Amino acid sequence: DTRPRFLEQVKHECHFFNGTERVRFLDRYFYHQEEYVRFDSDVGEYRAVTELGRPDAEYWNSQKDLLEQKRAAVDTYCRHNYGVGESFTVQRRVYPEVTVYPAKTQPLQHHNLLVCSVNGFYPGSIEVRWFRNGQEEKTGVVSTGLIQNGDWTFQTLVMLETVPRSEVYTCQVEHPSLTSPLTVEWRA
Amino acid sequence: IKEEHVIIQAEFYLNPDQSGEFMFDFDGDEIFHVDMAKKETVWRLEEFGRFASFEAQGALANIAVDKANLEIMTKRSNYTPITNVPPEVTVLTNSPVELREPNVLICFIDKFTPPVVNVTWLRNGKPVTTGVSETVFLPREDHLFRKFHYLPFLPSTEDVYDCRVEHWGLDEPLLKHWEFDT
Amino acid sequence: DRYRLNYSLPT
Ligand SMILES: *[C@@H]1O[C@H](CO)[C@@H](O)[C@H](O)[C@H]1NC(C)=O
Ligand SMILES: *[C@@H]1O[C@H](CO)[C@@H](O)[C@H](O)[C@H]1NC(C)=O
Repeated sequence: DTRPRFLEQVKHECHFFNGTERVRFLDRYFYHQEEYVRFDSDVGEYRAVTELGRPDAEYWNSQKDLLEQKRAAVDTYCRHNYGVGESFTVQRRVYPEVTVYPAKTQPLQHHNLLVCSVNGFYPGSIEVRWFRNGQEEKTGVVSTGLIQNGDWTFQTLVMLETVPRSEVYTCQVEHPSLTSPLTVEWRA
Repeated sequence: IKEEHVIIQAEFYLNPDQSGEFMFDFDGDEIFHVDMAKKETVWRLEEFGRFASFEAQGALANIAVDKANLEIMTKRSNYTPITNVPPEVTVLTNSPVELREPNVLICFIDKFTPPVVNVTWLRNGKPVTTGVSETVFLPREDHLFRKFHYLPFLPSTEDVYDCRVEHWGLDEPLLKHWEFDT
Repeated sequence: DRYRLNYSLPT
């Protein structure tokens, strides 16, 4: 079915800084990917973003009860909803699972691939580092970057090109759920 | 750590499919959506619905307004349609693979629009629907979409798996392959 | 507690 499609999107956005001390509410309206009109609480009224949005900006801005509702959204909507879910969103902290293992596909000569798999953590901010018998490894380090699993957990895979011999490699993970670096050592 | 947090109430309506969506998004993860057909709030994690509540009726009214607004935006644009943007597909597991230890294949479908996609899991070329699940379309800051499909499975060197993705923006159906060694 | 909805405005 190759019928032409037409998509409308609306994003009501609440941006928070330092908890609920600073809040920005945005009321954004889209035709396909094109944002055409926007209410920014820092501006105080609707403003067209493209030519397609001139009618809406004028029409909604001429309704005082409408602007007065959107101008209180930072309190009645953003700050309220932040408090509703704060305990299981802002304060959600799940430990990373750190596993170290040689890659099941060893693709290069002389060097082998060592994998530090970090799984199931939340929130997404994480720092993964490789050490070789006490020396930080910045060469031969490959990482997937942060991967969102879509279920409120994240994972990342950080691979090291090792010189396989006897030597001790440490994966060190730092994450907001931890009060100390998490280290896993691999001796070949 | 993270000084900024964003809660997004994201909505869309798509013609002529008459498909709508309403969901809450925190820092890129879904808190809940409203099932259009069932008029029910569906929490992404069931625990969320034990701590918070939401009246689905208001969300459905929003969707109807978005439908009305859409028909006006469509005429206003002289019936300009959406450009198909094909997805990029990645297949991975939720944890490191181990023989006969339950795992989950994740099919990550990213950066696409319109929000309509046909996904099918294949085990050895045969479709598999046992225990599959999926998310709604998640919003992106380029205002494309993202989607996850999941397949619980028992890893073995015997089996190979594919995520078959069909989208209007693609030329051939997209097949992302996964084996034990991937 | 209850989540609040923000209204999508009809044009
Ligand atoms: C953050 O908010 C707290 C509590 O309102 C306040 O005491 C503090 O000064 C704020 N800090 C910054 C950097 O805004
Ligand atoms: C999706 O594709 C399958 C074949 O893999 C087909 O049986 C099914 O009808 C399709 N559904 C839609 C909505 O395209």
